[PDB]
Amino acid sequence: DGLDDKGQYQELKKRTGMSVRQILQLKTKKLVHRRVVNQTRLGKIASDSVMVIAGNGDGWLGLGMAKSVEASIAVEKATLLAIQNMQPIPRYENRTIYGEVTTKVSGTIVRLNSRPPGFGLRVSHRIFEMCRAAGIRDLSAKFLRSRNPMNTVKATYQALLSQPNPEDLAIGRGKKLVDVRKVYYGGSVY
Amino acid sequence: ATLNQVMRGCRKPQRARHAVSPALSSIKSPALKGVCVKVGITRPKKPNSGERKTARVRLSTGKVITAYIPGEGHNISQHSVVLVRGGRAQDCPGVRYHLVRGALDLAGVATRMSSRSKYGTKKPKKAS
Amino acid sequence: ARYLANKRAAQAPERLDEVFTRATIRESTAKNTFVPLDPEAFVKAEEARIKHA
Amino acid sequence: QPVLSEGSREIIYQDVMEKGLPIKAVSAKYNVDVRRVAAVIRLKEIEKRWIKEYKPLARPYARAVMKMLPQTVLGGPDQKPHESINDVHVHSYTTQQLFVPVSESREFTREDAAKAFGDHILPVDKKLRVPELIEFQKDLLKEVPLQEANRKFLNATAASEAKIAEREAKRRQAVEDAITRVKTDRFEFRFQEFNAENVGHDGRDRNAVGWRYGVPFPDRKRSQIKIPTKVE
Amino acid sequence: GIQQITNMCSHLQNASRARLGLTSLPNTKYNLALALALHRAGFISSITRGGPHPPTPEALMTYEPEPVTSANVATRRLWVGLKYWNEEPVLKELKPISKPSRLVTASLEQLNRVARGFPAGYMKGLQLGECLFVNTDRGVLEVREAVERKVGGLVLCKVK
Amino acid sequence: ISTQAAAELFKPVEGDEPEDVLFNSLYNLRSVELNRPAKYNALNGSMIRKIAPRLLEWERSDMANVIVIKGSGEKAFCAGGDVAALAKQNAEGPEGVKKSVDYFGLEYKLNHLISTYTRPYVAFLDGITMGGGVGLSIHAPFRIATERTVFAMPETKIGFFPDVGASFFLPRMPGQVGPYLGLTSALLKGVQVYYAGIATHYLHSSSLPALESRLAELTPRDYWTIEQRLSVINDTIEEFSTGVPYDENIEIGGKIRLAIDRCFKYDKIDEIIAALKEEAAEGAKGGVQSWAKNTLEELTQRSPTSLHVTLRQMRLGKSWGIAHTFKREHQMAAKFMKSHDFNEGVTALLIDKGANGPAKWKPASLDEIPPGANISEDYFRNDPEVPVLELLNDRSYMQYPYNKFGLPNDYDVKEAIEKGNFTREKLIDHFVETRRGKQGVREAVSDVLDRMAVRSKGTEHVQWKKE
Amino acid sequence: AVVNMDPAYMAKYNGSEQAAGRGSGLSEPPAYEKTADEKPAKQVIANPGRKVPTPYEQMTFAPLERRLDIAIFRA
Amino acid sequence: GKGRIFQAAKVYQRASEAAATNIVSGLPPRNPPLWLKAIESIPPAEINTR
RNA sequence: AUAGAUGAGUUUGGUGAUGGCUCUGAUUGAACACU
RNA sequence: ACGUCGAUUUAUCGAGUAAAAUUCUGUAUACAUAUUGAUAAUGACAAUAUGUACAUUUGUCUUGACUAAUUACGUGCCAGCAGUCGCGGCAAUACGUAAGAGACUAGUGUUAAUCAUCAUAAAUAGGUUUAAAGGGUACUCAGA
Ligand SMILES: [K+]
Ligand SMILES: [K+]
Ligand SMILES: [K+]
Ligand SMILES: [K+]
Ligand SMILES: [Mg+2]
Ligand SMILES: [Mg+2]
Ligand SMILES: [Mg+2]
Ligand SMILES: [Mg+2]
Ligand SMILES: [Mg+2]
Ligand SMILES: [Mg+2]
Ligand SMILES: [Mg+2]
Ligand SMILES: [Mg+2]
Ligand SMILES: [Mg+2]
Ligand SMILES: [Mg+2]
Repeated sequence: DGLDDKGQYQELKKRTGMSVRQILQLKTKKLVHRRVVNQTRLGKIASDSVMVIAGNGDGWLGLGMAKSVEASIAVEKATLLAIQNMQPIPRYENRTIYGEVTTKVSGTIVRLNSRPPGFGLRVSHRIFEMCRAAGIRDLSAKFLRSRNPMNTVKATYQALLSQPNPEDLAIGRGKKLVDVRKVYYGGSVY
Repeated sequence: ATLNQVMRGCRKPQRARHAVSPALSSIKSPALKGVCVKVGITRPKKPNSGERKTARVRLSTGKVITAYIPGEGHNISQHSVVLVRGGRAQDCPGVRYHLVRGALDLAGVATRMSSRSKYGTKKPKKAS
Repeated sequence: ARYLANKRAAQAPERLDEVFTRATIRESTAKNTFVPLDPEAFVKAEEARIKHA
Repeated sequence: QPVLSEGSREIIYQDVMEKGLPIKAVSAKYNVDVRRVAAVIRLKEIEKRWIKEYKPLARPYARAVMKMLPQTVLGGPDQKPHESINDVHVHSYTTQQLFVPVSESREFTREDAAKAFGDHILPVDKKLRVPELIEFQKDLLKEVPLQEANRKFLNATAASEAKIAEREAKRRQAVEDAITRVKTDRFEFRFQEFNAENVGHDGRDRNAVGWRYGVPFPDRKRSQIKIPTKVE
Repeated sequence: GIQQITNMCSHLQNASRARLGLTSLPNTKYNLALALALHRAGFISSITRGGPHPPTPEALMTYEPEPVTSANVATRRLWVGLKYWNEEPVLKELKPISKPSRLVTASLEQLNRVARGFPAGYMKGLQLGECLFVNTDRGVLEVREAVERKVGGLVLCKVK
Repeated sequence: ISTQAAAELFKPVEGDEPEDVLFNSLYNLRSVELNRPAKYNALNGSMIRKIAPRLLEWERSDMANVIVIKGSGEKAFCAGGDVAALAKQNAEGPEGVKKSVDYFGLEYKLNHLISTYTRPYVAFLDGITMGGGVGLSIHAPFRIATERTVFAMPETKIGFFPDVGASFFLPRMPGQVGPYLGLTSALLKGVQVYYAGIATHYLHSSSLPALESRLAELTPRDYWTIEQRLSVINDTIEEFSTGVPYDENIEIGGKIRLAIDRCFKYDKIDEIIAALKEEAAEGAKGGVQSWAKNTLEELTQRSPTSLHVTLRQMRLGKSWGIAHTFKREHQMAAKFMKSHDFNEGVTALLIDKGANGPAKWKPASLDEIPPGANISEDYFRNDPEVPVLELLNDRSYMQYPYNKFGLPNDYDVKEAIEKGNFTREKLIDHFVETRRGKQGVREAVSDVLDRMAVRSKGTEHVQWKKE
Repeated sequence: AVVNMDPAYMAKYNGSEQAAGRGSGLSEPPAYEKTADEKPAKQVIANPGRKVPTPYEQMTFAPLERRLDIAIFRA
Repeated sequence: GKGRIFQAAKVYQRASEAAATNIVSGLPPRNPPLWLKAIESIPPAEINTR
């Protein structure tokens, strides 16, 4: 429908297998933007390294990283590279993560906590974009050791994929893991 | 440090950080009055260039410090009672104080229209 | 009242559903903590004396 | 949301006052919150006063505004319920994410969930404003005749209002027993009695009577409310 | 003493980190009480005291150990069967709280708060999957088993 | 029955050892190990009161997906109940007789629960399995035999009868093998239990620990039907099969199998023995003179009352339901405690273990019983003083719901020939590929055709013999 | 915030079915399998309308609704 | 820690979760890979356990 | 009292760390300047 | 007021519902009356209630990034700005004017100080191979 005449989403249209009008309905955001430099025999070569998160808003999130000499070509690479790396992120009652998670990425330790409903997204700016794009509504996060713009995103995205699965923990111990909130109200209250 | 090492008092206070305006930070004062001892010019540091109007002031406490004269043009000279406030000229070493322009003897910029409160200038009083 | 209630809970029977769904631990391992003196200690000391000699 | 019709307000008033039915039964009958049924009666009582005192009602403003809002006429034409009469408050203790490990074959009931959140918490079966509906539904599961279950509901609710009215009666009667009204030439002095020893274990107690000695004036503090907090 | 519980906590971590099917522990009353508690929670598979060599795997629980007298007490050893599910150990972390340098004790008012994800004292709230073990007058119980019995006591370790 | 109703129903009585049974719970597995090797894991009241609550409890959980029952020692799995103790109680007045009657209540109550269990139930027959041990196995959909397995029901030798579920499992068995195993009290060892049909699979004794570790991994979905769950386990049990022996041949097959169908088809013991005498007599076309003569010696050394009574329930057992079977067996076994044969046989062959001579049955021989006499009638008349057994549930069925995981028997080969036109060798391959290569299908199917099939239209068609 | 609970569910069930399975509840097949069979699965036991998100974000300015000057404008 | 992380023993778990929901909310999930139902009831065996 | 735990700018050709400084929040028995 | 002003593409975009104007209210407050602080009696001074009446100012900081908000002109490493990084060397969104915009408001900024930021003296709760930091050694009293 004349939306994508640049040919950028064509290849992505095959991998993901969905209309171009749907690719534009995703929540994309450029979190990090570094200005790296490489010394060569012909002088410095300065590149832009950009990380972009793509999220559906209801439990899907993807992280993409790319770089180029032009800041515009780098954002398009990560955008397409982030929409094809989307993964289903489990979330308790479609509003928060399961329990607490702690991930370390080369000196950057991130700690995510699940909070009750109505708590809100009392997190940093980079964690706010990811949670807001994945569908998370109540969470608390703290950076313990370092606050690298890049490793903080890699750790956060890695923590959402390392949530403790309550059903696997149950079969491992041979005991139920009854969620009290679901029995109290006779059903999940999203 | 083990628990026994903390009983004997191993957690001592961190070393103090020098204040921006020691003459004021010491006695918990927001400002101090002083008599100018010399009104000259200071040269900025490596990157900057120009001439900063500075005044060697002797505070009421007794210490002699180097204040900065903000604004364009001043009317203070030897033996002038001026008020001193905290601050610093980032490109001038030793200049760690400022002078209020609406002070006792120092007069505010007369042709100032922007941020008059910072330079002690009354309203032009045109339509008044 | 607060005392009897607390003392009653600290000496209450285990839940039935938790007694029928727990693997068996042999009593020879979970209750035989006492270590009595070797009944054959005297006979062994006499036999060890001959071997050492 | 819809608003009770001008006539519907009369149906509720004529039911609680004339027929003397309990507010709980009227609430469950028309699916109107007990707090709204009590407010409609208060507002209607004021109308009777105005009409009794020959005061001009704002009929032109009432008719014109009622045509801009959706309405729900009660009685015969009951297309939908007015609102939800079984709304329970989300207690902060019950908002926590708890996965309690229990045996594989346990019958975890709402009672067990309340104790997991806290030892003093009650299940949702006791936080309802009309807890008689549960008992009414338990009779239908046994296939008890319908109108017979309605009879028990009325007696249950009607009996519950008596207990409430009896409690507040003894309370108000005990509050006036502590007041000694001594009439004088000008005023009537009201001497209230109280146990002066109920000042906690260290003198600090919220319900203590007196002006606390060791406090300065907070009038210079930010956000110091100086407005009447309660118009009683 | 409590030093045995710390050595036991770290050993079970190293054993699960190495993906070992069996593991040995010094035979002591203190160690056995914590082992039984872990078993009652489903974290380990078996408990059996034997010699320096593990019993037959096929008949582990059927293995009838010999009486523990003073002639072989020095060689006895507790053998616990570790548990692994879904490419992950069931006993990943066994962070201790009470160390020889300080024995941390908790009250019933604090255990009630910690059992619902809220810090109290020198402890931190429990999250999904985490488990806390307290040594009380009624044996080494779980923090939630000690809340129903209305008792507090020494905090031993925290299992994730 | 709820948890409390079960806890107060199976309360430990005095004399109950605490570690009679050893229960274990793995990821998806729940095991039940009979820990009494000193007595060959002989079932008793103390051991039954511990299994019933667990089974009822595991039935309420969606976590337990595979139940396993096994023995402790390396020799026996469950070597019959404690019938010796019942003999003493029977000689302590009427009240002392009702103690044994209540024991059979616990046993039948448990064996009925196993038969109508709503979860996959496996049984490792790694060792001798007799009496009570047969009640925990035959009703399961999976019965694994091994090199050490030894199946037999030596209850007609003690004056008793096939106790539990044998009146439901043996009658609806291919051919007259049921009545043979019951009356004669034959002894099947090893793979012979797998060929006869008692066992469903056949593994080695050493590959059982590896099978359990695998069964614990299987995690079925909550929406899978009971059929799928059994299919997943069946395929897993067949992965550990190391192959049946190469030289061991089908014991009850060919001539012997045919002879059983020609001498155990009547409803009277007199006719049965009469037929065997013909086979025993040299010159008979059967060619089983050795087996026939040996069988007669075994039939003339058992209580004649049990024979008449046993054979009576084999013909009626084919018309009862599994639930109605246990109830009748309760009243049936209750009248045996009062009889003289049981009290005599048990005291003579178990308590005295061969001392004082052989058991003296009240009727010395079958010929003594005149033809017109019917001693099998009294044992099938429920009396009022014995309340009817109250089973733990209300489930029942006339035919086994899932009993097709064993080798294909005559019933499977027959229908397969009517729905199609398979040939001699083409029909064998049909079962092999349909069975996914189960060990022993080629030999079992071939045996069935050799007995109950002919060369109707030359090589292409194959039809049955009985027209 | 509040939660609506019908007395019909309270009378029949006591909340045990919500813990069946492994604690979270009895799992159901995926969406790409249900309609594949012409027959739908049995209804899940729960209160009516018990999976709708609650809009806590819109209550940011709720305290202002309590003032006397705002309440007059909202009436 | 030089070696790469092999998640081959979880392909079914990972692949099944990716097919439970569709990226485009409000639509039914597309058909899963043809192997998802083939190994549905054949989980891997426990490895790396001495 | 069960909602209460948050970051940002700045060292390098560049990356990742270590580590200070400053900013963002609240406040004063305050002072000064413009009002 | 089918007027005025500001820009500028000379016809577009704003000032602008803003103003004027019209219709109402009577808030602080003023005045008046009554009650009240107190009763045996004593009121220095004021509060409260009711009635009538009145529509009265803007100011300040910011505008390169941190940090919400723009152009034009002048100056030309000069004059000056600056909490941190920094800006100014003849076509400066950073200095000085003008206008616009962002924001607080009878207050607004600045200076000084305290808490938090800072797990930045870490009891809860740190660290010491190569980055601040393992004592030259281990026998050993006290002490853990
Ligand atoms: K740092
Ligand atoms: K500098
Ligand atoms: K065995
Ligand atoms: K050294
Ligand atoms: Mg301006
Ligand atoms: Mg370098
Ligand atoms: Mg007034
Ligand atoms: Mg900006
Ligand atoms: Mg300025
Ligand atoms: Mg720099
Ligand atoms: Mg400027
Ligand atoms: Mg004010
Ligand atoms: Mg030295
Ligand atoms: Mg040195």
